[PDB]
Amino acid sequence: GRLITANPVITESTENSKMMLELDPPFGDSYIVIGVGEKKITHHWHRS
Amino acid sequence: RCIGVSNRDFVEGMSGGTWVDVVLEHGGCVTVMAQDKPTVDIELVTTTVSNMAEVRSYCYEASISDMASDSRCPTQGEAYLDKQSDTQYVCKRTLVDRGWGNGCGLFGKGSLVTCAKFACSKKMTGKSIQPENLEYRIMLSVHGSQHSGMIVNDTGHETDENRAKVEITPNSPRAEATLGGFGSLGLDCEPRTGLDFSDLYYLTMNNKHWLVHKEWFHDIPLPWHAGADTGTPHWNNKEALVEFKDAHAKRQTVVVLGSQEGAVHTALAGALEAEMDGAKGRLSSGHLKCRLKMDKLRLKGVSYSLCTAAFTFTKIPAETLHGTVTVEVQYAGTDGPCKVPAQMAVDMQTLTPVGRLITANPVITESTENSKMMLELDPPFGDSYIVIGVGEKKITHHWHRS
Amino acid sequence: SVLTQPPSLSASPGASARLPCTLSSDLNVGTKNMYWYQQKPGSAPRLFLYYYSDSDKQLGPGVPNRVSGSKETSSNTAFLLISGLQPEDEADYYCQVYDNSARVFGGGTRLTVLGQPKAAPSVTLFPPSSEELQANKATLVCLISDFYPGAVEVAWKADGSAVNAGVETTKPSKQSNNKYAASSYLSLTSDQWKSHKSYSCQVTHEGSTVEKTVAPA
Amino acid sequence: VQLVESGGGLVQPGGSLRLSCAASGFTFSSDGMSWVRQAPGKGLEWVSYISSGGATTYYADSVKGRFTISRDNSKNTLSLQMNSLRGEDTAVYYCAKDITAPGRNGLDSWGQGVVVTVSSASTKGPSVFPLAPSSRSTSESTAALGCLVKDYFPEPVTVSWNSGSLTSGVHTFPAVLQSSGLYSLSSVVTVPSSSLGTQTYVCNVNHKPSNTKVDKRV
Repeated sequence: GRLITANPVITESTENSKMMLELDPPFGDSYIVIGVGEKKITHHWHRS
Repeated sequence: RCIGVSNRDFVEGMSGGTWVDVVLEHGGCVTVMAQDKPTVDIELVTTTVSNMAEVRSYCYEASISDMASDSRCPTQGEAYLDKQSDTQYVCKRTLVDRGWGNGCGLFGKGSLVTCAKFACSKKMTGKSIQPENLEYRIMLSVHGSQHSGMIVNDTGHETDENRAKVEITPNSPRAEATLGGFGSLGLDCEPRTGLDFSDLYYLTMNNKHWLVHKEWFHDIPLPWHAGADTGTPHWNNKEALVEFKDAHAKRQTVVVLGSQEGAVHTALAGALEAEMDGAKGRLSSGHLKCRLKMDKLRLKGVSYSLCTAAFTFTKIPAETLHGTVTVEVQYAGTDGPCKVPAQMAVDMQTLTPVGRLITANPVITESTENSKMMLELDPPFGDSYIVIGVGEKKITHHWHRS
Repeated sequence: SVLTQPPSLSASPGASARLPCTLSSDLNVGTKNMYWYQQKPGSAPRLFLYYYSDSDKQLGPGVPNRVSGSKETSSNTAFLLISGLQPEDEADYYCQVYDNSARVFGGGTRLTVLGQPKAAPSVTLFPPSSEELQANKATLVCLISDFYPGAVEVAWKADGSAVNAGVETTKPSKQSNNKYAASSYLSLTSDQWKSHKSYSCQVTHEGSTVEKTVAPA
Repeated sequence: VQLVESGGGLVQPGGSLRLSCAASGFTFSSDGMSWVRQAPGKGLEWVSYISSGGATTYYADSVKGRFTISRDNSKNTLSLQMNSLRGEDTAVYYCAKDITAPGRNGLDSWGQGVVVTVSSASTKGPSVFPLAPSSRSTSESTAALGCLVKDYFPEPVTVSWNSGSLTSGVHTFPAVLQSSGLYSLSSVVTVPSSSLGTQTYVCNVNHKPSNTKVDKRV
């Protein structure tokens, strides 16, 4: 797919800040993956 | 059994002790897993009452025939018809205005009686639920050897120790299922659930069936007769479905009200539903509290060694509603019967297990050669690999649950 | 949607009584119909007042002119008003609202037309006896008698940390001298009872708290 | 206008009850109706509403899928059939006119209500335990002792003290109803401290429904 929010970044250091980003998933079935390795964040998606 | 069921309820059995309490719902299964014990699926399939004595029948659509009237002048007494005291006839007396226009000598109130023969076209029957006369039907299925073609299979369950059938009744709350080489499973259930069957009737309308409270059924304003039939039942309050209107001095019109199907079907909205066939089939309701012991339940094939030949998927790992994964494999060996090496691991070397196996102690039964066998796993949240086999010609499949 | 009412209020006759009903931010008081229901002990609720504005209202059957209503938008609060109070007006009062098939009742205000010099509650706290501890259980009883309008709040404590388990308290109850009585029960085990050095029954009434303690020693 | 409810009583978790409301004194077929609950000692809670003609029905989420409301306008009867009863459904059930007007509504008139009790236990006797002071406040030598009556099923429990000898200073309190489904009760007497070593303190508990007569050495 493609990312609308190019270069997503957190700015506040400590500790539990919030951020937002927008994506453009491909047609059909998908998974939104943020994070790396262990304790990643995954969410299945099915657009139209 | 139990795999594709939506209301699936993976309740865990306390590892080591034989104490498990289970709520058994209609249309929902329960998968009980213990330690060093075969995981078994348990479903309450049928709840039957058997003892049905007819209590009272109501008529909801009727026919009328032989309408007749008799009229009297004032000061000449009461009107009379020969059928006014007939059990099958419905009548009504009234005082009409009579005089010279009506061919009468005096101006006064004349007596008018009119009757007609009542015939019932369609009838409903409320019958008795004898309390302490229930019958629950429970099905039990065992993992490991079985493949998913056994998910829907109710034939051969006595020779197969895979699937046992059990009946629980009031006055017989205890039971024990024979699982042969798997041992035996005991269960003591009957709740006496405060669901006061002693205060409900079984209402049959026309191929439609319901469970009905007694006080409401006694106060149904429709024609009725108590028992069954032996020729010409005597109906009471026949006025409920037949009405007289607009008497004019020698004649009163009388009509039937029409079908009361929609009236009672609307009145029964929200009641406990049921069916009937085979002359004894009955309700769809659950809430069966059970407490089952698996002391005499042994594992089958613990003395088997691991299978040496190669496996192959005949179905790709498929995720269920509850995150568990079903797997089917064929085995190209003669080693059988043997133990299937199944495991999950993020490791790949060497060879740390992470998650759980639902199909505890997986085995094959057929020896030669290309047997099928299907298995279910409970992987951990995150990533993991599905590993079937040992060494070369192994099977590896990556997984991501949630 | 939550309607919030004070548990109890109290006043004397001749007073202009004010019973509030705060609407949650879900709703806006200025756009709502307000229905107040009066319920006296031993009787069913009666429709007391319908209020939308001073120009759109209607008193219940047999409800005197002294009853009125109002709103304040800043606090999202509706009010029931009683000019020239009288003993007959002593009852429980519930606000109510409609919202898309939902009829939402407030907690209910127990109005006390003051009849008595506000009485001081008399408290006593008992420990578990011996015979029941040998039966492996330990139940502490806290008894409240002879107090002013029948509304107290009891909080149970143990070694400084408020407990919220095994607690059951009676509703207030009118007894002989027209005063109120209640009782709170704390149910624990024998080991639970010995685990803590000190327990306390903490009863508050009209913002002033009485607190009695008991020790296993 | 009269709204008379019936069809309730003592039920046990699970099962079903059917409440009925007979209406008179007004044109029943022209009004919406609703059921409202009031648990013992608690506030009001709306249950379900039915329109005048019956085409539209509404239910509180705490009862959805379990309760169903019905109407019979030819007989002037309102129905509420409750299935799969839980302990939360223990309350008094009121039948009320839920009117509809041009921009005005309300529960115009209420019935006297019918009691519905959901409970699991069958019938049970109590266990009596003493409540000694063990502290002496000595405010005019006034020491208070009593007895607690724990875990009995039927509410009738008669408590005496010293077989009717002790009447001055006696206070028997209203009972609790615990989540276990049983009742507990206490009774206390205030006594001069000069009698701790002379007068034998005895509490007399009688629980007639289960044939228990327990007199404890308070």
